[PDB]
Amino acid sequence: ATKAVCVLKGDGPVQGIINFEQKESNGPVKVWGSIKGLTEGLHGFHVHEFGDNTAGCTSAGPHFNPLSRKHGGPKDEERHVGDLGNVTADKDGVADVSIEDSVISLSGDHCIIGRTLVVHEKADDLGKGGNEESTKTGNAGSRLACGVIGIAQ
Repeated sequence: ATKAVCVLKGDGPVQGIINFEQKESNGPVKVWGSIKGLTEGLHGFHVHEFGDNTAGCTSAGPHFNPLSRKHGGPKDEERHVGDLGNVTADKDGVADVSIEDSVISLSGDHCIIGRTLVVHEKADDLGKGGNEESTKTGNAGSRLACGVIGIAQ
């Protein structure tokens, strides 16, 4: 017998079996196996297509809406005025011409209220781009930085 090898071959920490199984006992891999996995979807799907929906679950309405299937390209041209508006413009001449011939007058509300919703693509999407960075920078929304003294009103 010898005290030099009887430490490494006798003090052998085999009790660690009970401490391995203590971590698996309730199966935390079942409660936490969900929590790690929902974190893979919110970065691999919510940042790759949109988040298990793409244009609206899979169909959005008729079979695919004009925001995935590349119907034309811009979506708001081909199936707005190109082959949609042109059918009522030439068959009736009031459906499309009532918005076009009035656009000169309606510019008084389109350039005011439509500067939030029609121009949302740069006015509200960026939260700043058309309400403080463009058309509003000089005072018309920048009433804090360009309106310190309010003299425009």
